[PDB]
Amino acid sequence: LLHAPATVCGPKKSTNLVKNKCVNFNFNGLKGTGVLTESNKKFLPFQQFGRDIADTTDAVRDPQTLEILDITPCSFGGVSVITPGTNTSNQVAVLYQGVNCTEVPVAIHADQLTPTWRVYSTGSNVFQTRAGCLIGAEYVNNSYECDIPIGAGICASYQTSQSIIAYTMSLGAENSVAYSNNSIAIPT
Amino acid sequence: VGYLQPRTFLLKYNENGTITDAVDCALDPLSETKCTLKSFTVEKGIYQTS
Amino acid sequence: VGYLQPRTFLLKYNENGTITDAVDCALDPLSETKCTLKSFTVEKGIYQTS
Amino acid sequence: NFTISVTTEILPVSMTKTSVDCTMYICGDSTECSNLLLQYGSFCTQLKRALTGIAVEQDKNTQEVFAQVKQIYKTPPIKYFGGFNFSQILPDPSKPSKRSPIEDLLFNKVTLLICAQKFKGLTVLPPLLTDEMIAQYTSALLAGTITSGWTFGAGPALQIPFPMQMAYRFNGIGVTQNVLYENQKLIANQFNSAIGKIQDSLSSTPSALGKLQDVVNHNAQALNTLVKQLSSKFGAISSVLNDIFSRLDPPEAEVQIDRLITGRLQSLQTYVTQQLIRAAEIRASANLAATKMSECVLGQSKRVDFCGKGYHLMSFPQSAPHGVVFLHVT
Amino acid sequence: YENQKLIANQFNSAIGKIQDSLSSTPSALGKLQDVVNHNAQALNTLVKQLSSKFGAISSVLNDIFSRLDPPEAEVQIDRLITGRLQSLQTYVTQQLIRAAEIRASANLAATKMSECVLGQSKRVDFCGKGYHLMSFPQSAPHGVVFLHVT
Ligand SMILES: *[C@@H]1O[C@H](CO)[C@@H](O[C@@H]2O[C@H](CO)[C@@H](O)[C@H](O)[C@H]2NC(C)=O)[C@H](O)[C@H]1NC(C)=O
Ligand SMILES: *[C@@H]1O[C@H](CO)[C@@H](O[C@@H]2O[C@H](CO)[C@@H](O)[C@H](O)[C@H]2NC(C)=O)[C@H](O)[C@H]1NC(C)=O
Ligand SMILES: *[C@@H]1O[C@H](CO)[C@@H](O)[C@H](O)[C@H]1NC(C)=O
Ligand SMILES: *[C@@H]1O[C@H](CO)[C@@H](O)[C@H](O)[C@H]1NC(C)=O
Ligand SMILES: *[C@@H]1O[C@H](CO)[C@@H](O)[C@H](O)[C@H]1NC(C)=O
Ligand SMILES: *[C@@H]1O[C@H](CO)[C@@H](O)[C@H](O)[C@H]1NC(C)=O
Repeated sequence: LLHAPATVCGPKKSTNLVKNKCVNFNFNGLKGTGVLTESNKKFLPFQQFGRDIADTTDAVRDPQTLEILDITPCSFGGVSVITPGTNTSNQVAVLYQGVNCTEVPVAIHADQLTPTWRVYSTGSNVFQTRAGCLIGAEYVNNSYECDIPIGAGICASYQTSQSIIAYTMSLGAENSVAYSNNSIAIPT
Repeated sequence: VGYLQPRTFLLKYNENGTITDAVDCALDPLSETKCTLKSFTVEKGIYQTS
Repeated sequence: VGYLQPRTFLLKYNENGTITDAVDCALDPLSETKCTLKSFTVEKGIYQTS
Repeated sequence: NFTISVTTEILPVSMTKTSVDCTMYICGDSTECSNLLLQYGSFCTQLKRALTGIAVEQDKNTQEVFAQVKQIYKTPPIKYFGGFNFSQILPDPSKPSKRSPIEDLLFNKVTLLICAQKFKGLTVLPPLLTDEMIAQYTSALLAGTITSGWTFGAGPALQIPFPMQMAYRFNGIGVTQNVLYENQKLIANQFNSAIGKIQDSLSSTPSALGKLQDVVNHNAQALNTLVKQLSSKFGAISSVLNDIFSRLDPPEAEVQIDRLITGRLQSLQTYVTQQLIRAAEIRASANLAATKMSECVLGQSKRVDFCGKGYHLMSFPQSAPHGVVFLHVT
Repeated sequence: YENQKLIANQFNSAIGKIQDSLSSTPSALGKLQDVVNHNAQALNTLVKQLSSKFGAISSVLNDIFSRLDPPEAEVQIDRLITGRLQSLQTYVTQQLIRAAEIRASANLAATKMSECVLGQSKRVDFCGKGYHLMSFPQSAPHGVVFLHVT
């Protein structure tokens, strides 16, 4: 089986080529799912199928031309729901962990993002934090005590026509002891 | 004339054994959080989702 | 003219995919340590080869 | 005659959080394996629940150690504390990041393509308290133990001069007050010179911070072993799931892939059950640091060989990556 | 001795408000509640895992032999036994982890029974927030509850 470039091969048919778009590929019998960018590694003439540490192919040679591509998986990350109690309100905020939302706020297409509640991308204004932007909350800047943690020192709450907000953590009220060199306070 | 589709539904039973309330996972993130905690009330907090 | 033997080697590849260095495994005990630790610069200490 | 010495001790407080994806590890880039894994039961939910419980406790250890003061204090604009030089431990406003002089050495000694090889759903979550507010908690313990003394750990904070607080630390050892006031000159010079000797001691070698480096080294090499378990075949004819389905029929792949799934699920159960061991040692060391930061710095300890090697006077905490560093004066 | 009446009345009023605090909300006893919910949930996942197929034809033991012949039922039933045997080793391991967590807290309660109750502990912020005075142990389901006077 496949260790070298093939020469026999069965029937099938050839169908164009696209780049920087999540498609399904069957390049010579290797199936998968990912995007095909442009690579710069120089293959030896007797080496075609590149590999890595995890024994997964990530560099292939287009059988028809001599272009060298790379295989990387499509986007994927976690989803969290920021909510108050059931008997308080019903609005939420979906947190997209570990993604830079410059392409996921587009969201709506012919069955792209797997969750079905992708309508929030056209809803409330997004706000980017260090752990991935959350959709469904607005960023006030005055300080409050932390009620629900999110990450990287951002804590949300339920401010009371009322919607949930996200702010910056406040460690406590600032105090300053009037230090001197002749001052003693004794409790009474 | 409606039309049915394959879905996951959480159903609540009473003492006699009659369905009194139901919810689905794939409609609302609030509904998904209800549908993943096995309850119709969820306490104020962050919850992991699929 | 030389004769080959069934052995085990450890090969290091550069960024161009070319074998620039290799180490034997049954030459001297330092080669056995490098063979069993899958490295080249072993630190000071006692080790536990085969 | 007497000498005043400054010794350090280094403790871990927390490790790195980790999140593992049920299916991109086992049946990644495939959809037919997602149906086969569903009938195995609840292994996947137990992994997520255990790892979420470990990741919550990482933010409880940090809040237990550093966040035991309610009001954030601040030092006065003047910095003449009776003849001692505290500029090495108090923060410098001239820096863009409000961090102290010694704390700058601790960051460069410890070093944290780390995510391009982690396409298999292995993700490190960020901590809740970032390195800025951690550096503000440990700049409020030093602003109360200098001005107020030990009284802010038991209610109201009461101001006291530092040249007089030191006369109460000697009185709790056994020597009277007059050993300090009659010798205030040379005692001050021993304290400043001992702090300056700490600065060269940290930069002499990189083997001093080995207790914190092994926290991140044990975790980083635990993931690299996990990403090379995919190369193991476990008795199957291949290590990639898109070759089993493309070369043989469905009635035969049900036993070929079942050998791969039950092996990759075993390799993930060994990984989590080693994190519970490591989390039970950090918590056994976070509770040791929380004991010292509640007893050694918020008061004077009478336990022999607990705070410092000798008779103890006070302590000064410093913030380190994934740990805390004390400066026990003796 | 110069303020015996004020001291006695202030301690008397302090014990009045402790009844409401333990009954104000359900999160006061969350530490002991987490002990009993952890064990009850661990038992439930063990029993519910009996109905999983583990890649076999069915999760019922008798119907395999009643329909499928004995020449090759061994490989069909080994897929079910190994899954159930792995589920017990997961359960018995997690009890060993949890027993070390209780033992690190059954020795902290065995310690706090000695300095706080039978004397004054001079370790600051150990038997209460402030200067410690005394303590009173009170029993609880699968635990102990202290009443520090500070
Ligand atoms: C007690 O010990 C101190 C510490 O060495 C002595 O202070 C030193 O004294 C010598 C000469 O008196 C000076 O050259 C040093 O510079 C001093 N040290 C420092 C850090 O300033 C002190 O003299 C000793 N006292 C007695 C009575 O012997
Ligand atoms: C305490 O000691 C430090 C030692 O560094 C002093 O910092 C020095 O201050 C002088 C004059 O202000 C400068 O010329 C030096 O360059 C400083 N040292 C360094 C390393 O920059 C500090 O001023 C002293 N503070 C007090 C109140 O005495
Ligand atoms: C549910 O209960 C209280 C009073 O019934 C209500 O005011 C509040 O919105 C809720 N409390 C929570 C979610 O903690
Ligand atoms: C997200 O991507 C945009 C463009 O792709 C870039 O300008 C921005 O800096 C990125 N976000 C972060 C936090 O780097
Ligand atoms: C907070 O936001 C408001 C509205 O954008 C703005 O007017 C104000 O200056 C901001 N304050 C700070 C401290 O950023
Ligand atoms: C106290 O401090 C002031 C200003 O900081 C100074 O003028 C005065 O001399 C000091 N007195 C003593 C006894 O240190």
